[PDB]
Amino acid sequence: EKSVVFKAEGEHFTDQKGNTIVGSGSGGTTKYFRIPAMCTTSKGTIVVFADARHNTASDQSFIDTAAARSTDGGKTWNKKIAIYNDRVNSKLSRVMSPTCIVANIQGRETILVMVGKWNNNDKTWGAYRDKAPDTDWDLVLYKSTDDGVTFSKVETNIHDIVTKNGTISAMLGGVGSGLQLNDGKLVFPVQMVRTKNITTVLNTSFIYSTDGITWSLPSGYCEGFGSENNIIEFNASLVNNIRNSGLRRSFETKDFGKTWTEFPPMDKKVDNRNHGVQGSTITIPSGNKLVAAHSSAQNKNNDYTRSDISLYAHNLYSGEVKLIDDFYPKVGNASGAGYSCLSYRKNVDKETLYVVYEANGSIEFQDLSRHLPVIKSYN
Repeated sequence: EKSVVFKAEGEHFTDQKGNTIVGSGSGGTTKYFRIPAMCTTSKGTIVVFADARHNTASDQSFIDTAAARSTDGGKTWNKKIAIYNDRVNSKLSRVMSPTCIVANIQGRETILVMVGKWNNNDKTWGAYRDKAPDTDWDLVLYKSTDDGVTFSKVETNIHDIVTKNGTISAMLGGVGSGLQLNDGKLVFPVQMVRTKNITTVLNTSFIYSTDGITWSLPSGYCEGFGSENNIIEFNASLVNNIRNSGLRRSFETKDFGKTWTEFPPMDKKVDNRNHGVQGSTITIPSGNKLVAAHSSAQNKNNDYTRSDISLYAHNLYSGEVKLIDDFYPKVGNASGAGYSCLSYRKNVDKETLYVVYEANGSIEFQDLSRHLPVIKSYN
């Protein structure tokens, strides 16, 4: 059913040399975890990434990307650091905010994980709009081809395509999971901070690739809102589902990212109340139809506590929405709360629906597979 993936003030990681990472949690533990991202492989293996915010919950702090791996259905976890920050700034060096994909890349089952990287910036990324792109920023990609046991950097052209665009100060994945399309294409939802001269500070889009090495940006942009977002594939559309204060937003592109229009079955269907929150949106088959499963916070206190992280089903045909399970029916820690990531898989005849989420500085896991008949029937 819950397991603890990463325990606030309860984990000890080691660095590249094998020396302990002394955090600010009791006993020198990692203080806080945020921003979970998960996938399930063809082997049934569960891999969960999260920020290991060793000293504090702040975004502007010393952060590595942790990875937890479970081969027993989420009962127990082997943990390590998958991506280390550059160790320039003991206060501020960070790799953060993962987005992951499990994919068959030219036959090879691969886990991709993409994180933003900063070193000396002491402010949030929206503060740095003078350069194309910001010199402190990068966006790095790591892969595993051994079922999540080891990760290695992927050399990409992502920094170059941002520079060539000329109107982007920084870019980040949409947070949680990206996707592999029916044709094989790899797609990461993205968020971007535009250069100062652009009237809109934030936009949403995606990057795409065939091999995981060479990526492309489409020519268009979607409106940013609170910019964290996921994409689903539905007929010859890509459909996003975007954080926004109040009602979540959803747009579709029928021309592979040149133009976006509102997608009625999801647009303004879930309310996250003041400030908004990241949410996870995926598809689940039901016969030759699809249902969208979505997780985000009800936010009953209308603030940064982001209470009641809940699973919804969206009927992609009728536009009906319903609450499936309030799986974290608790007031969150306003230092950083509310985020989640879903993962659905059918391996042979075994269908699984898993979630990970933020829980008072820890990351928890639940097996939500018992809900699948209810979700699938929502067509």
